Amino acid sequence: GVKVPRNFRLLEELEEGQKGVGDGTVSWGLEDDEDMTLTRWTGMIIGPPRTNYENRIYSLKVECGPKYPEAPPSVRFVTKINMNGINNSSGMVDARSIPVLAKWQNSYSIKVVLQELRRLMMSKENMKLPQPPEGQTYNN
Amino acid sequence: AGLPRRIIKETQRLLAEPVPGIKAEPDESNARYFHVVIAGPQDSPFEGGTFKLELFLPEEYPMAAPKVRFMTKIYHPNVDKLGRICLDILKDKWSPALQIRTVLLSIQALLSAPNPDDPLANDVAEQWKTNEAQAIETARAWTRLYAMN
Ligand SMILES: *c1ccc([N+](=O)[O-])o1
Repeated sequence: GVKVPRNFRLLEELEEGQKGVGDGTVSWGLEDDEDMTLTRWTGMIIGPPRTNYENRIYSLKVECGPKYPEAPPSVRFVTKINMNGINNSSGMVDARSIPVLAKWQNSYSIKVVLQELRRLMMSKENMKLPQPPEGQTYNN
Repeated sequence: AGLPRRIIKETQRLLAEPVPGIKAEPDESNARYFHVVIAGPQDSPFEGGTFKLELFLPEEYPMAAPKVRFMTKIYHPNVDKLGRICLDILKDKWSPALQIRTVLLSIQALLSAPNPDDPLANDVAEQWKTNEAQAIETARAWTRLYAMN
């Protein structure tokens, strides 16, 4: 049961983010390339086809706190989105409402979180929600 | 149920016989993770500073090399903005005969003798090559700013 410490896990995620995964529909990287603490990340999700999110690039802020990956990261959309589990005024992702966060396991990662959010954009309860105008972002 | 003898040994020998200029202490939750402080070596622009380094012994150690990174900002052509280094003996030249100790005093040697000529040197290397006096003064400036507390 050898645990990889936070900082070395995040170094692994940095390398994976640079290499990219799958079809490139999610990506992640450090927000500040001088942040030795590896805390603040930028996430990207391409809205999936045949949903009201299609043909939009969503930017997110992902924060990996001191207990990551034992604890989930905090996530917020910067790009405005109407989606169950996302506060529609602030962009904050409610952990209790997104299963990967609510049921977080230490094997998960930033990639997993972003892939889950993209999968949930295809859900019946999200894919037909009418969206805010393209390109708008929340304040803060 | 526990750690390999080798790791028990290397740890205990570290606390009994530290490398001069290097403090190295295991983490309070993870017996494979160490918090290291390296003193800037004598006669370098890092002298008088103290530099945090973290070290991790992965599952396959010593088959696999230890992982290291600096966690104090440092101006050096072989240590990048995130504290990463490319030390031969941590990759291509790693072998189980080498120990943690070899790695630590080797990192101290790197601080003592920067190598801006390395293929994998970071973007600070050009200044080190072409205006070494200024690069060394900047290394001293960053030691004052980031490595004295
Ligand atoms: C390998 C990782 C970082 C460096 N560097 O020279 O900064 O080399």
